[PDB]
Amino acid sequence: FRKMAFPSGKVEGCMVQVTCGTTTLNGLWLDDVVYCPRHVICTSEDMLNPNYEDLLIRKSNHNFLVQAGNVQLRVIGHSMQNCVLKLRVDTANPKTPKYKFVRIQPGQTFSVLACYNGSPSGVYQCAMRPNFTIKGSFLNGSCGSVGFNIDYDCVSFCYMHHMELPTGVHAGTDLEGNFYGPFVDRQTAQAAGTDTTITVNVLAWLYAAVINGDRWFLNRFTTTLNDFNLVAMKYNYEPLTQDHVDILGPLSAQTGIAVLDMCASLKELLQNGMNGRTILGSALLEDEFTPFDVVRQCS
Amino acid sequence: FRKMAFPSGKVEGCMVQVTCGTTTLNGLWLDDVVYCPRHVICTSEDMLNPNYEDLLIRKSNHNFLVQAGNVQLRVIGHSMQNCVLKLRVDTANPKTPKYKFVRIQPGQTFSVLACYNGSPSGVYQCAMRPNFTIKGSFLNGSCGSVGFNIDYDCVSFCYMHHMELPTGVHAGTDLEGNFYGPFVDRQTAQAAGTDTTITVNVLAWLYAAVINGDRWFLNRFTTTLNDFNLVAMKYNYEPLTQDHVDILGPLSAQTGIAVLDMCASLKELLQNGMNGRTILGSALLEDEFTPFDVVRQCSGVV
Ligand SMILES: CC(C)(C)[C@H](NC(=O)C(F)(F)F)C(=O)N1C[C@H]2[C@@H]([C@H]1C(=O)N[C@H](C=N)C[C@@H]1CCNC1=O)C2(C)C
Ligand SMILES: CC(C)(C)[C@H](NC(=O)C(F)(F)F)C(=O)N1C[C@H]2[C@@H]([C@H]1C(=O)N[C@H](C=N)C[C@@H]1CCNC1=O)C2(C)C
Repeated sequence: FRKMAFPSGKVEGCMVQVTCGTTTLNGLWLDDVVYCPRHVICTSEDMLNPNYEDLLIRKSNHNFLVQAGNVQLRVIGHSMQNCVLKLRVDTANPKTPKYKFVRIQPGQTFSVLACYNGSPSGVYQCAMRPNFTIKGSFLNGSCGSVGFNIDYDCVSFCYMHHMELPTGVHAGTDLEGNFYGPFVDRQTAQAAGTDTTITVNVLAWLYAAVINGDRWFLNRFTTTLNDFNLVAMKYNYEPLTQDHVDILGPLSAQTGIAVLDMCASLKELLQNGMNGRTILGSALLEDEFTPFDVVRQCS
Repeated sequence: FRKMAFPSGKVEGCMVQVTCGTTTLNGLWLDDVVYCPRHVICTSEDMLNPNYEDLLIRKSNHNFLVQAGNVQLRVIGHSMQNCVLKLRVDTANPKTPKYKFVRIQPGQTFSVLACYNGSPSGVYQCAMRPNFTIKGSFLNGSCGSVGFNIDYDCVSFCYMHHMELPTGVHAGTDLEGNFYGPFVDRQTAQAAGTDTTITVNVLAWLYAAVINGDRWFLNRFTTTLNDFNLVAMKYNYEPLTQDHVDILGPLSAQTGIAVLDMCASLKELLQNGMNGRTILGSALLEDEFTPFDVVRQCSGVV
């Protein structure tokens, strides 16, 4: 049972390089617009305390160098939408897929295509954490890499990468330029809210463990939804709603384990610990598989 | 530190579907040849005990339905090479990347593009285990999905998927049709052998830890390679080869920790355990990152 990303090719054909001065990062080229993080306009010194509207008014179209592979795209217009810059170019991208911009909910997952200098580097799956950070793998020059999901050849872009917090987690925006979380695109010490664990995802993953034949954590105890939620809150787990119970329906029907029965197992896991044992090869309870991710891989 | 697959676009453009009878699986379309598992020619009853040479004699070019999407590619020739079928088609794939076929060693990792009906579905990173299985995610119809690495726009194909063993792990061939491990493409009682831990990759993981400042496990001991190999096997760890010592060269140089010093550090971990501390925030020693994977992730390769 593996974390599985979507095939990245439809996104690869959209990645370009954007340079302003000596600051270079990635952009997303859809039709005749390139989307990229607005801090491309900052000198490394500007990033310490930027006034973006002031910085942007001092730029012309010619200050932006957009490279698609070896070919330069002429910038014929620019505007800022929140923390994203939209560069109108003189060429429409022939590989533009059917796409949508979506803002995802905490606990949902997406694939990241990490890129450097407009060139794709690697692909992996992330979840939007409850504190609105992601546990990614990004280095210098990765900004403008995007997160996405793919549904019947439609790419739903949900994340553009902007920054790494001192704890090593990552923060970014939707494609309208609005940050996930209480962060700002300024080079200054920033911390996230205390994180919490995505309960419905842990349950989905326990169902995956049972499907794959691992049942040592199961029990005969029972719990009500409210009593489970009291324990979840005590252990910094997110509340489980009735909608989550409904969403876990198919996995519950497939394994014959009632949702509240799996909740009772999780409650004892939180209260007893894992006694050094593992589940699906993991020494910790995994919360980055949604119920959808689990069904898509088991079914 | 996380499992990063290669971008899959160059491989997606090569995936087709191959049907013989009612059996559909995936094929790899490079230039004017489609490569696929030979059991596409079997009926469900055939797979229980197939004679591939005679079953292939009873097939002709016009028995093979090869489709890119729903577009049929006319088959103009067929041959069998080990457990792969090679179907010559009348159209050269314009999306063919620069490519090589390679046979990998246990411990080496690769990206898998899981496909169904010729349509790519997902991508993930896999390590070839010492017992010649991969811990993959493959459902019905996944056969012919491929594994690959990339280096500077050259795709090295190393795996084609054929089967699932009862423990849930997966087995297949190189692109010349030779199985990894003792497996055969027959629906017969087969089982994965006992597995071992990939020592060279654990060591790479230890170097990755050191690079990030997590180095409590660096001890004052060293060892010889032969002494280490003999002890590691008592802990179900693979012995190191000379090639393993050399592939750890770059990480040894970057950290200044000699390979045999790191072997001595790992030996102490095996002999005394962790003692309730973690490495890279884990109580388990990870063995599915190669030394190249560590450098690839810590650098910005393409
Ligand atoms: C870690 C760094 C301290 C230097 C800083 N972080 C914080 O200032 C914080 F603490 F507020 F997060 C930070 O990320 N940036 C500083 C400057 C941009 C951003 C930045 O360099 N983005 C990179 C885009 N190519 C991706 C980074 C590089 C390392 N890994 C990544 O993911 C902006 C906020 C404008
Ligand atoms: C698990 C199955 C019992 C049915 C059987 N296994 C064993 O007979 C073993 F136990 F010996 F391995 C087995 O896999 N096959 C039987 C028959 C081919 C192969 C097969 O169906 N391949 C599928 C290709 N599309 C991929 C499979 C589907 C499930 N998950 C996968 O990956 C061949 C060996 C010729």
